[PDB]
Amino acid sequence: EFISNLSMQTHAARMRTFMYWPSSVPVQPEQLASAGFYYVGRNDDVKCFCCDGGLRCWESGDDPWVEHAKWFPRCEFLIRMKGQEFV
Ligand SMILES: CN[C@@H](C)C(=O)N[C@H](C(=O)N1CCC[C@H]1c1nc(C(=O)c2ccc(F)cc2)cs1)C1CCCCC1
Ligand SMILES: [Zn+2]
Repeated sequence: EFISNLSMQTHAARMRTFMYWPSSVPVQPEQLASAGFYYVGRNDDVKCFCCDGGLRCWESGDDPWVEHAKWFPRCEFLIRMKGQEFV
């Protein structure tokens, strides 16, 4: 129910934070932002606007939605978008 970062509630706002995303990181800002993540501005650290979970060390082939569900399966934004079955 409760949203940790209301300023990062829209995907456009989240996508804006990836302005200085390192291009050597092999995961795309558009998929990070769509999966609820915004960039904290250092290294490849991101957080989810809803559950406040953090993820780093993004690997080639990582799916932000799958990684979101692996580590933060009770995130209400995750469940709302992808369904309880996905988690
Ligand atoms: C391989 N695929 C990627 C997506 C993945 O699974 N990574 C994992 C991950 O990130 N995990 C696991 C759950 C918590 C979160 C972390 N959180 C932290 C922060 O300290 C932190 C603090 C603030 C932030 F904004 C971001 C992060 C450090 S480990 C780890 C996989 C092993 C190697 C280390 C990273
Ligand atoms: Zn979340």
